[PDB]
Amino acid sequence: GVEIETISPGDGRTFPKKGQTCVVHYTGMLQNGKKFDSSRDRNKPFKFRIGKQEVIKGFEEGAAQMSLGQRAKLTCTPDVAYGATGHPGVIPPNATLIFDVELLNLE
Repeated sequence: GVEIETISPGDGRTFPKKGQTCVVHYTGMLQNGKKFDSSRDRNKPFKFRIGKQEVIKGFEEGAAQMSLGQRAKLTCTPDVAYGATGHPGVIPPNATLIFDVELLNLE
């Protein structure tokens, strides 16, 4: 369950398609916990394409429901990212994921 909470401004018409590489200033956040990831610190804003299962499934479907300039707020259920496995040392199992995501794409 991907539940978008959008900070408004953008265009609402430039939508990502298959095989299009998009650039995201994402920000990881744990519910009732601290940060666990940030693309703003490295200043390397994570060039990735659409449709190759590189990212987790909760992060993947949230980007297709956005547009250029927009600023959503992901809330990932544990079943789509790590809730059975748990990323060892960084993401414990049965974890609810929060992401501040800005979509500033190209292509």
